Amino acid sequence: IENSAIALSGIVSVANNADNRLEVFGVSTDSAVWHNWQTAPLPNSSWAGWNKFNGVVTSKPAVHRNSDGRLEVFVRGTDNALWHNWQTAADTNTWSSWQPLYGGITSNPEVCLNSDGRLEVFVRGSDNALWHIWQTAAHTNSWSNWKSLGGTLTSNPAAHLNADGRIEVFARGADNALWHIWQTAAHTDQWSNWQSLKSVITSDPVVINNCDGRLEVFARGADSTLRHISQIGSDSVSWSNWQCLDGVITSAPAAVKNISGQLEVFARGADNTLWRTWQTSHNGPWSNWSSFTGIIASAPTVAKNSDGRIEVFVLGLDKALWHLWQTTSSTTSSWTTWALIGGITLIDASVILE
Amino acid sequence: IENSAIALSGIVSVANNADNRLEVFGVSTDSAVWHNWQTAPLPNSSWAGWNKFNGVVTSKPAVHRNSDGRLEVFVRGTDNALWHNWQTAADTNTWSSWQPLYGGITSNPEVCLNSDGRLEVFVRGSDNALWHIWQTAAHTNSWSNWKSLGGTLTSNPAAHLNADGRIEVFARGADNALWHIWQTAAHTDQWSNWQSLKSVITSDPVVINNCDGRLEVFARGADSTLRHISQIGSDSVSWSNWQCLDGVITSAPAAVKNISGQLEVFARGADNTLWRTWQTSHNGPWSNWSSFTGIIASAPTVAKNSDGRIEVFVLGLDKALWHLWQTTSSTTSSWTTWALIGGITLIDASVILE
Amino acid sequence: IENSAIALSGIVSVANNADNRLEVFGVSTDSAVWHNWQTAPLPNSSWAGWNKFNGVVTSKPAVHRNSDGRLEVFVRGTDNALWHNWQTAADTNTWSSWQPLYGGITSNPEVCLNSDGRLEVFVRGSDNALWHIWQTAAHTNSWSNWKSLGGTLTSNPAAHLNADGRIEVFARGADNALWHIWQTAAHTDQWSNWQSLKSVITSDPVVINNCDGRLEVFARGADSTLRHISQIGSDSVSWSNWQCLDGVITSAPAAVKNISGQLEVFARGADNTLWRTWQTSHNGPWSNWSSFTGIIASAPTVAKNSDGRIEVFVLGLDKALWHLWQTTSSTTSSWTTWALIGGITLIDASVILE
Amino acid sequence: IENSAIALSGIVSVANNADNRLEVFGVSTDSAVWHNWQTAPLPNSSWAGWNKFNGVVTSKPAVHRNSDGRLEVFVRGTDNALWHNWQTAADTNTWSSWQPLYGGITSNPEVCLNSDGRLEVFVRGSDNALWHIWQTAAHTNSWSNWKSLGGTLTSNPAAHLNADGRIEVFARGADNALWHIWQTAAHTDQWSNWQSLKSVITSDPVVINNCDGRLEVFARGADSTLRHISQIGSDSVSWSNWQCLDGVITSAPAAVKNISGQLEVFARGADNTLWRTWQTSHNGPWSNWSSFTGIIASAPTVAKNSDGRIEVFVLGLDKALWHLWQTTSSTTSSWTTWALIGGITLIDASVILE
Ligand SMILES: C[C@@H]1O[C@H](O)[C@@H](O)[C@H](O)[C@@H]1O
Ligand SMILES: C[C@@H]1O[C@H](O)[C@@H](O)[C@H](O)[C@@H]1O
Ligand SMILES: C[C@@H]1O[C@H](O)[C@@H](O)[C@H](O)[C@@H]1O
Ligand SMILES: C[C@@H]1O[C@H](O)[C@@H](O)[C@H](O)[C@@H]1O
Ligand SMILES: C[C@@H]1O[C@H](O)[C@@H](O)[C@H](O)[C@@H]1O
Ligand SMILES: C[C@@H]1O[C@H](O)[C@@H](O)[C@H](O)[C@@H]1O
Ligand SMILES: C[C@@H]1O[C@H](O)[C@@H](O)[C@H](O)[C@@H]1O
Ligand SMILES: C[C@@H]1O[C@H](O)[C@@H](O)[C@H](O)[C@@H]1O
Ligand SMILES: C[C@@H]1O[C@H](O)[C@@H](O)[C@H](O)[C@@H]1O
Ligand SMILES: C[C@@H]1O[C@H](O)[C@@H](O)[C@H](O)[C@@H]1O
Ligand SMILES: C[C@@H]1O[C@H](O)[C@@H](O)[C@H](O)[C@@H]1O
Ligand SMILES: C[C@@H]1O[C@H](O)[C@@H](O)[C@H](O)[C@@H]1O
Repeated sequence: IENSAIALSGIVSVANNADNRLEVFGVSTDSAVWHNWQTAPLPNSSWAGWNKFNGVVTSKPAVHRNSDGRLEVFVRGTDNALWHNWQTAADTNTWSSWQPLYGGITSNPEVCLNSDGRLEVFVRGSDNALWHIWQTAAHTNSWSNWKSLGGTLTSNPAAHLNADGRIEVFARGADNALWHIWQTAAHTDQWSNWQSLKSVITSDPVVINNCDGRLEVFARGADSTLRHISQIGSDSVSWSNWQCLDGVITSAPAAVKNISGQLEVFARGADNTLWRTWQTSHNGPWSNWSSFTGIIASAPTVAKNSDGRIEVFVLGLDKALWHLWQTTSSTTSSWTTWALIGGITLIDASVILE
Repeated sequence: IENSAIALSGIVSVANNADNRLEVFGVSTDSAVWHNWQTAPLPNSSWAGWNKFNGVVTSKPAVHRNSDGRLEVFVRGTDNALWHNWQTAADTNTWSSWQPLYGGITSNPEVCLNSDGRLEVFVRGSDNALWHIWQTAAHTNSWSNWKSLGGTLTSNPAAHLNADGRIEVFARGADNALWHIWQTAAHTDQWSNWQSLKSVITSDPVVINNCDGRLEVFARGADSTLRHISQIGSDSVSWSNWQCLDGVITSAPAAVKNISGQLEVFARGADNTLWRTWQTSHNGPWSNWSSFTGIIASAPTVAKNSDGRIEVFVLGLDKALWHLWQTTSSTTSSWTTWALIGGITLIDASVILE
Repeated sequence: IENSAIALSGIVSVANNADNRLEVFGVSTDSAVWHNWQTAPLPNSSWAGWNKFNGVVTSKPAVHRNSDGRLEVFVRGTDNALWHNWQTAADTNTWSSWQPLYGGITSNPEVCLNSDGRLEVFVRGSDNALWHIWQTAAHTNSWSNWKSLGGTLTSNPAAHLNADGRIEVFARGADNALWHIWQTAAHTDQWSNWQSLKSVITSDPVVINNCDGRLEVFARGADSTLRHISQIGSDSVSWSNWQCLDGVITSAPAAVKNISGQLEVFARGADNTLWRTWQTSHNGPWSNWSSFTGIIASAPTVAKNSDGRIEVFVLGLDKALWHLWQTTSSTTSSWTTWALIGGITLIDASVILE
Repeated sequence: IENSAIALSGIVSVANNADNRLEVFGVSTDSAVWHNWQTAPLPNSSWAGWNKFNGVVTSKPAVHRNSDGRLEVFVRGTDNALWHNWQTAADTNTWSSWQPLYGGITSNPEVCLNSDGRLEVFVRGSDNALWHIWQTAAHTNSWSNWKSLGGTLTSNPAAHLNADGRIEVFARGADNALWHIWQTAAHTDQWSNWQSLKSVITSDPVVINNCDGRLEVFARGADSTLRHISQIGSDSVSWSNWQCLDGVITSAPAAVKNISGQLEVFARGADNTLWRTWQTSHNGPWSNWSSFTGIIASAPTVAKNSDGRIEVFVLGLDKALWHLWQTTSSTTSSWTTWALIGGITLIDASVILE
């Protein structure tokens, strides 16, 4: 592969409502965001049906739950600015409609919830730097001015909280390596300088926390295999060496922590089916990749239900949304086969970065 | 000690608001519930001042955050029934005032949030059985009728979610041993039979989840030392043997999981000071107890701030509330000395069980 | 129990030959040491038959393999001095007969192999202090003079190597607590002062190393339950708190590390049957005790065969030696039932310490 | 690199004597084996001086300690047959001189000690299959006839015991992948079929056991980085996926388990200096490679001293043997700088496999 490739992304963004019902957000052929939700917080639930938000959008939507349980969606508009819309009350299907946050956006938006309850949004700006904007009070439609964190980005940003409440942001840099920058005090506008984690990545970075607190980062490497790196101390400075796992993947990875505390990674494999690998013991070795039947046309998007069961969403060859899930709350559970969440077809609205 | 002793309890109940500010609830000499909160979600924050809820109460208050971020407090009233009051909006100091849930209550109330967003309350009833009542919709003032789970209780109940979303309830039985009962499917009114975990306990049980998912239970034993037992499988049936730790304790324990994923336990020690022990490695051996300066007159109540720092509340010999906290987000952090949260004096309103 | 009780000991000492065949040493009704060995290094092997060493002895024999593979046995003689005899070549049943090491001995002897290949023997002397004597060259019948390490002993000593090659010795002191003393440099006559590990023990201490390097010590406590303590650092100074396991035991424990690296403990239980407990995960919680059919009249002595399978020796009610073993090299293996190693009856020749 | 490359090997074979003194074996410019030993079992000991064994050899020597403590060396002779010579007594510098074992050898010999005390030798034969021969009684100069295990080898074989006593042998196959074959019962001539572990390796395999029992295998991969794979069950069939570590290495790796039970790997790095990586926690992530000053001309050979301290041997640019070691028995110890073990120069006598 080209060292500047960005692997295929997931086709929807997912969130858990305040009652843990899953709700998915995607872009249809009308260039509008449509959403659909479980009617009860279990993977075998029926889904409500696809519902449209009026308005044309020009990026993949990002969704996050506010600290008062209301979902809020962020998306680039036809004016290349940032727009958002929110549930007006937790677990209710009444939304505010799109409202402006301005700026000039050249990536998909990324959203993170600070540990003091304030949402914060990260984007690549018109100068290819990292910019951000935040709620000035928890779960309130009152936002800061736009501010730059500098750098040069060549991927979408990925943000995650450290165990001590400090946001850390990861992104590919101008040298195609993974860089990162972090708050030096929790939920405060005081940030480090940019630092390189060195390698070469060919996907957006994917970040998860392990049970020990520590962040782990997953990405596709230059040889098209999964690689990963982890924090080895109590700060954002001390990291392991990179490790790669054998097996060519053809999409971004998606990572999840199962209810036994072990990590699992899902990715589209070299044969265009869904592949899965899991840690066999704590911090442990990784299993050989296992394959699920069925050709898929996007990266997976992963979520967990109220009972811990993992559920995976993909685009099918018919350009509709399919999903499968674990049959039991159990690391060795069998899985269902792909089922259709029918009613619309989806397009990949991800911002083209070059 | 007597095998039917119940060790001294904590003097306040604490919760984190939606923005993670700590808020404490206690009973003053007027037999009313008073509360106080941090003005910002950090341990060195100033506190707002003690504010009264009108109404006379006859138990320790229990508090839990709803899935929409609103705090809700439960307490026994002068009529021996259950009463509750709630924040009318997340992170706001406007409350509903006490509203009735009826029933007949002979213990302190215990509250648990189901993984489908519904609060559920557990109490000992007038027949000494375990009774419960629940929200019929997530974060809504719409409640079920009272229902019995049977048994015979001689302690307050303690409830916790398993990793798969099933509530499990622990309580001392008529033989002074620890018993438990559990949902057999997550957030459903389908329950097991009562089963004994065998020993003899002389405090209320204290339950926490470890990073591996598994529940761990802590209690004082018949020889006045801390003992503990843990789940060793993926279900509620398979448990370890009990282990005891040397050192006489003179209150209920309080347990917390620090931001490195290790467990710590706090208790009033044999010299009436606060003692602390921590796991030195994963699942590991426990440290010798360490002592903090200062005589204390209750069990500790423990909480974590937005930046991970642990904070401990106790009754002082002056009958006021004192607290101390970690200076840094770090397992080996030093601690502050006791500081006063002045303005009222507190009484122990715990229901007397015999 | 009395705080100065010493629990019942094992009836034989066992060693692995250079080819890993098990060989057992015990004292018969003629007050002579007799031995018997496997004919091949597997638990289902036939045994050779009981063979006598000429000479009357007055303690339990201790056996250790030299660094050149020759077994060597140590025992107190009718003159209260230390005697030894050795295989004249590895894996051969030709022995030297008893030869004198003099001194005055008031405990059973304890033997440890230094990491420079020299045997070293620890005993309580006529002044109740700890004394020792060592080979001055590896696997050579050339010994030092007797030297005192001081202290006051009220149990037999137990010695074990730390991971860095320093011998550490454990023994009950005059206050019935567990004390210890250690080499400050590996395989050198340079020793620490005595230090207390505090509790009260009612058996000889039993010491094993875990996979992490660290020593763990097991003993019966004042309430007749198993207790244990472990090193938590890289030196001999830093230890955990003591923990107890529920369940009354009526003999010394015996500990072994199974081939998955987890610890298992065997002891005679409160019903006079053999009980077993194992660590369920690394450093983990301990299982409930499991019982084997059959009344036993000594503590267990445990060993491992060439294929990893655990084998347990006990005195039966007929005063003969019985054993059972794992059917497969596997932590969850089933076990055989007791089988007789017939031909002599055994007596407990342990030195009476008070 | 070429997929059929075999990376540069270590220049000496090392063993611990019965008293744990290190002794090294290498080939000098006269094509004879010379050896040198520590005079005391500590890394700062003086060495005795280089001593010659008479006889011309045509492979790297392999050395193993017998179960009676006597070292024994194996080497290919001028007739392409296998020869051996042994210490006539443990810890003594009197040797038997070279004695014939016949056969026809096309690799370096590899030696393994069965858990019943019998040495067993593995070689590639004249038909490129794996052949072996064994002692028919423990630590005795009585050997079996040569027997074939089949296969097709394109590297030297590497043998290691599983925790249950079964020998397992690893070697590169005709497809440049790593293959293996194993005893199906401990120390018995009953073997599995050959099975592939799949990848492509460009060094001999290096095998070590972890504390959990399980084997781990390290090799250089097709992209010249270190890769590794581990057993994930209790048998020889169940393995993890392969993982690679970033960093180009230019020699075979050498692995050792330090006294805290963690693995460390040493290799010549891309800048021709010695590099080291270690596991930061159990099973854990690996550290970034650290470099030692000094250009080296072979792979490292690693050993541990009687006090646990790691010591590393390499060929220097002057064609002599150099070594360095840890200053303390401690995972975070500093290291010495290279010191010369002077008196002869060494050649790489490894059999050229293509
Ligand atoms: C998402 C928003 O939808 C509106 O209808 C458009 O007019 C805005 O430019 C923006 O794209
Ligand atoms: C997000 C920011 O919006 C502003 O309007 C621009 O001037 C910046 O370059 C950046 O794109
Ligand atoms: C993953 C899905 O598998 C199914 O069999 C197909 O019918 C869909 O188009 C989709 O590709
Ligand atoms: C908490 C409630 O306060 C009210 O004022 C009382 O009248 C009720 O009985 C109840 O105790
Ligand atoms: C909580 C329950 O309230 C009801 O009114 C009573 O009849 C029950 O015994 C129980 O006390
Ligand atoms: C824990 C507290 O320590 C302080 O020194 C005392 O003044 C208080 O009364 C309280 O007992
Ligand atoms: C073990 C030794 O056996 C000999 O026969 C005795 O004469 C010695 O005193 C000693 O007891
Ligand atoms: C083992 C030692 O033997 C010597 O002969 C005695 O004088 C000492 O007290 C001690 O008993
Ligand atoms: C442990 C053994 O169990 C057997 O059944 C008995 O016959 C023996 O006497 C011995 O007590
Ligand atoms: C190692 C042996 O040395 C002897 O001197 C030679 O004659 C043999 O062929 C063999 O090489
Ligand atoms: C080691 C074996 O030696 C024998 O003499 C040969 O016939 C075989 O091919 C093999 O090389
Ligand atoms: C590793 C060694 O480092 C030293 O500085 C050099 O003098 C030697 O030749 C050798 O290369």
